[PDB]
Amino acid sequence: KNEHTTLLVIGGGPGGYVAAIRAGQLGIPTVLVERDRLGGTCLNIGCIPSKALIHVADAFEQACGHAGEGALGIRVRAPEIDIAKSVAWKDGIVDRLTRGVGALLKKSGVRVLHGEARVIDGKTVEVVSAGHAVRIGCEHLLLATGSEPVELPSMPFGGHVVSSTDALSPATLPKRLVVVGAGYIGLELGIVYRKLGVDVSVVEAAERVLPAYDAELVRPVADSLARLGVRLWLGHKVLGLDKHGAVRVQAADGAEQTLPADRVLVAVGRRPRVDGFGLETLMLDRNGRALRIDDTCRTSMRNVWAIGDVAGEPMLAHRAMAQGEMVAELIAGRRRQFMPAAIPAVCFTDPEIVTAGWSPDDAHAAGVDCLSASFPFAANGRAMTLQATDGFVRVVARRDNHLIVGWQAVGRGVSELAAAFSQSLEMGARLEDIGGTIHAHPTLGEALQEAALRALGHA
Amino acid sequence: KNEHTTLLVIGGGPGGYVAAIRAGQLGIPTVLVERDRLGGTCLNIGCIPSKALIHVADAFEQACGHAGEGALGIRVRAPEIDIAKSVAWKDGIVDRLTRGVGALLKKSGVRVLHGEARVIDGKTVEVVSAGHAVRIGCEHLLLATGSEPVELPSMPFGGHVVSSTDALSPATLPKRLVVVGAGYIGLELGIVYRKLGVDVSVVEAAERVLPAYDAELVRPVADSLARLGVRLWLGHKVLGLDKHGAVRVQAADGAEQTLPADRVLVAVGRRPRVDGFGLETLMLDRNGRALRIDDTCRTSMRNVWAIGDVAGEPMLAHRAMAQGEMVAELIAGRRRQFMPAAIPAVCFTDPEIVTAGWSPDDAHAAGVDCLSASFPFAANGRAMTLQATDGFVRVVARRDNHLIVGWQAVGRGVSELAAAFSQSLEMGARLEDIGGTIHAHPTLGEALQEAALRALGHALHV
Ligand SMILES: Cc1cc2nc3c(=O)[nH]c(=O)nc-3n(C[C@H](O)[C@H](O)[C@H](O)COP(=O)(O)OP(=O)(O)OC[C@H]3O[C@@H](n4cnc5c(N)ncnc54)[C@H](O)[C@@H]3O)c2cc1C
Ligand SMILES: Cc1cc2nc3c(=O)[nH]c(=O)nc-3n(C[C@H](O)[C@H](O)[C@H](O)COP(=O)(O)OP(=O)(O)OC[C@H]3O[C@@H](n4cnc5c(N)ncnc54)[C@H](O)[C@@H]3O)c2cc1C
Ligand SMILES: Cc1cc2nc3c(=O)[nH]c(=O)nc-3n(C[C@H](O)[C@H](O)[C@H](O)COP(=O)(O)OP(=O)(O)OC[C@H]3O[C@@H](n4cnc5c(N)ncnc54)[C@H](O)[C@@H]3O)c2cc1C
Ligand SMILES: NC(=O)c1ccc[n+]([C@@H]2O[C@H](COP(=O)([O-])OP(=O)(O)OC[C@H]3O[C@@H](n4cnc5c(N)ncnc54)[C@H](O)[C@@H]3O)[C@@H](O)[C@H]2O)c1
Ligand SMILES: Cc1cc2nc3c(=O)[nH]c(=O)nc-3n(C[C@H](O)[C@H](O)[C@H](O)COP(=O)(O)O)c2cc1C
Ligand SMILES: Nc1ncnc2c1ncn2[C@@H]1O[C@H](COP(=O)(O)OP(=O)(O)O)[C@@H](O)[C@H]1O
Ligand SMILES: [Cl-]
Repeated sequence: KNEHTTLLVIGGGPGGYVAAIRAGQLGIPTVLVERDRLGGTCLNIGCIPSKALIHVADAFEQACGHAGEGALGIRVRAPEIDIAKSVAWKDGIVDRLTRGVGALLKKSGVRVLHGEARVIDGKTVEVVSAGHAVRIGCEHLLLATGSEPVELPSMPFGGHVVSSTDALSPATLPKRLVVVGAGYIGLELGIVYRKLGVDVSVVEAAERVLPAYDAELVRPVADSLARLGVRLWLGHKVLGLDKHGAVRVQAADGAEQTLPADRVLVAVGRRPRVDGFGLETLMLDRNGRALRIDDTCRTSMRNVWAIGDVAGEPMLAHRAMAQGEMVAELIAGRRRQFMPAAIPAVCFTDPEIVTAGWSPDDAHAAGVDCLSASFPFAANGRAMTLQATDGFVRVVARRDNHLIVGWQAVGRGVSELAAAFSQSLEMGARLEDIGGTIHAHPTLGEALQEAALRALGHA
Repeated sequence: KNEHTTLLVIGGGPGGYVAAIRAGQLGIPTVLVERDRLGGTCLNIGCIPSKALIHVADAFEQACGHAGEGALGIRVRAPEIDIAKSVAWKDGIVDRLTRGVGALLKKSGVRVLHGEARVIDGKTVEVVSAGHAVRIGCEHLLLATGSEPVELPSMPFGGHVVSSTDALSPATLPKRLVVVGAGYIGLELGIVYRKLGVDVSVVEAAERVLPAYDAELVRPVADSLARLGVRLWLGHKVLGLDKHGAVRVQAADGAEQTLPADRVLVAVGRRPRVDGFGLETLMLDRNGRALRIDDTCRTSMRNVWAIGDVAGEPMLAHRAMAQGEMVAELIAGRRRQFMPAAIPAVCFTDPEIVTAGWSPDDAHAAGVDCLSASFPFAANGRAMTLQATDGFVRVVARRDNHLIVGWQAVGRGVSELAAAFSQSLEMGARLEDIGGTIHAHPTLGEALQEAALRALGHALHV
């Protein structure tokens, strides 16, 4: 059974399915191959499940009266959680979203193939299923195979040691949990478990949590971990398990300690999926363990494109989707299609961190003289009505023309400011534009206007 | 005891204090006068208290398992609430914020006098306190006296009949509450009480609730009112109270029932404060009950300005703040750089309603040919993870050039999208701009992008 198409997309994740949909809507014959389930990591074992379990944990924290309910005059009595049912609810959401994706692919004229794909050459792929074996030819090959968790060499995945995947579908809650990695995945999940009554410890090699973000921005997250009772082991590397199932931890000076645990989450990073499916035959230029690409997602081989996590950092769903749309547009012969100067991100810890564009340090590294100003939520009315006064909002702008080049915010319930950050950046707003924009009262968003004005005050 | 300044501000509400602060920062000698408490209505008996109580109610609803906690595998035991302590908590927030306004006024070089201010003439004022009085001359007079609740003459305030003020400082929760008027104030407070276990009935003269918003936008609020248990008496006028303390209501055809009540909230509107402080002398033109002003907040008298609620609709704090800031800047000599921007608004009912710019009806009334599209939260991944799938985001844009002229949204926890809506309108975004802007996943915000593409799809259709 020999087949042919114009665009062959390997991987049914955000990058892949969004790319295929747009392609189909543009009239490009397209075939999408997916070994597991449509939606990839993002829907099945990443974004949605984590955000779903974060909602359960926040809801359980509040029910327990651990989110300051007493101060409001609400005297509570201990609730109970059936984690299996929490996970089943989360799975229901994932079910509804996958079908929606599947139906959207159908409506766009894309033919989905359920199978494991092996690349034979730049314009030929073998798709293997339960007994099937078809060979598909193509004009364009779009690689969007994503990524997988990085396994610690001294402590592999199995038994008590798990990845984010199993952490998102627990059958039971453990008494003690040790998390390796104070990145956004390890902390988001670490906090989920802590709010659910689990004794949680985090092990990070860097001098502080969330090393990818600057110091000022992370401080309110550190404080929160302190109040929540999460034990932090900063400047410590994991050497492996001992006989009693405890995690051996080594400090900078050399002296070691062991943290007991009946469950260990390793969240040290993510590795691009480039091995095991004949990608060797193409011999594509590499950028670390990821496929090298130019700013239009083209690889070193003509008509072989790469998007999403398989094309490196930043490993975000919206970035993969935006990249996929750009590729579909190019194949359809459309010009003027560029990736934006700034990609927003939200880290769903408590408090949350939201960023778009440059931080003050990123602005100095790029050789641009910039001023910045922040406004604390401690002086924002809305924040006080929500009992969420920690954190702040920061604006970053060029000193010469006041063009905004970055936004950062840390606080509870600040995630939805992300849209204001990326849209203002996409429009090229200046401090004066924001300073002059009337913001609804009372809102957390008012802090954006105040930050801009404060930057114009000590300008 | 005669004293002098350049700018004399009557009222320490959002308009007055923001104006005095700005003016002070710009080096203008300023005197602000407040008869009661700094922060005005917004901080002491309006914006903040209502949002605070809405937080308490939401916390209680959630503690009781009335917001779908069972579906998340969480089994709860019923909580109890000490409402006096809820009010004390709220008054604490209010008090902290008022002292913040006080400290900022001092740090800005403003001289704050506590007392009743009376107009002698356009350039002179009298500030009276307990055994103290001063005549103060000014070059510019800023009137920012605010608003007051409208009292039904056929059911005056007293005893069981309360205004928003007492409803925001209850000593006890009533068994049955009747709310008159289904405006944003009446519904916000109606919902607070209902979530706290009170039987609530709302009486409204208009055909539906929140009559100032379009039907499609308020439909999810009416559905939520039904889910919550709030009884709605639509197309009904409140006549008065019978001997039993019940509310006598009259339908359109003439028929009439009585709603048993042990507490009645009258939220039929708000009125500008223009009487009892010497304004009559100044023959200032009037816009209905309010003071008439041009787009720069100038009254018909020279160097007499008016801002905020005393200057009519829309009665919102951020508008008052904007106007107060504009006035200070004009007196300082700085010309205006941005034209009066769109005035957003957030209705904190459950679900919430957020709006900025024009709705499809407003656009047609202004004579601008527009199209619009919506995207439901029922299809949004973030919304599903938050158990907030009712509602939608709608974008409104000009058919000729795709410039967005308005945004509306209805859903649980959509208030913070206000920044995005307000900032995009001020920048002049087109459907294309939003459509091609990356939005973080997973967020409610992604619906804005999806809505813009929906609309753009129609605009570019054969
Ligand atoms: C716990 C966790 C939380 C996260 N939270 C967020 C968040 O809040 N926001 C955010 O933006 N990002 C988040 N991410 C990252 C996000 O999931 C990824 O950036 C996104 O999934 C990348 O999409 P993709 O299409 O590039 O790859 P993937 O989503 O991994 O899709 C790749 C797909 O291709 C298939 N595939 C691979 N090789 C083959 C082959 N040879 N043949 C056939 N099929 C193949 C796989 O089965 C897979 O389904 C999170 C990740 C994790 C692990
Ligand atoms: C229940 C409720 C909820 C609300 N919620 C919101 C909301 O969520 N968002 C929003 O934007 N708006 C809201 N508002 C509206 C908001 O409170 C008003 O729009 C805002 O307070 C108007 O500000 P202002 O400065 O015009 O007048 P005010 O805030 O009323 O301040 C006027 C001040 O002037 C003083 N004063 C009057 N006469 C004299 C005199 N002769 N001498 C000295 N002092 C004097 C008064 O004591 C008062 O302090 C709400 C209102 C109510 C009633
Ligand atoms: C039936 C009726 C008669 C009126 N008569 C007079 C008058 O004689 N003199 C005068 O100066 N002004 C009168 N008004 C105007 C009133 O005092 C307010 O100024 C006006 O309702 C403000 O409405 P709004 O658009 O600002 O809505 P909001 O202030 O946002 O909300 C107030 C809501 O209360 C409702 N409402 C008002 N009165 C009643 C009532 N009796 N029963 C149930 N609901 C009610 C309104 O329909 C409105 O939806 C009347 C209004 C109504 C509806
Ligand atoms: N006693 C009741 O339970 C009752 C009776 C009628 C209507 N309603 C309510 O009013 C709404 C409209 O129903 P409809 O089309 O049959 O009536 P309608 O629109 O024809 O008018 C309402 C009439 O029913 C009477 N009434 C009695 N209880 C009422 C209540 N709780 N709310 C409003 N009106 C009430 C009024 O006197 C009025 O004449 C419904 O949503 C319903 O919940 C309730
Ligand atoms: C300032 C003002 C506001 C009023 N607001 C209302 C109102 O909201 N609803 C209403 O039914 N009647 C309102 N009325 C009038 C009442 O219908 C009143 O019962 C009727 O006009 C009789 O007035 P009288 O007692 O002066 O004769 C208002 C009157 C005034 C002066
Ligand atoms: N390939 C790898 N092998 C072993 N350890 C790794 C690897 N990649 C990263 N780490 C470890 O992970 C820790 C950093 O984790 P984290 O800050 O969570 O990163 P990320 O945010 O990328 O997940 C460090 O201790 C680092 O040494
Ligand atoms: Cl696009």
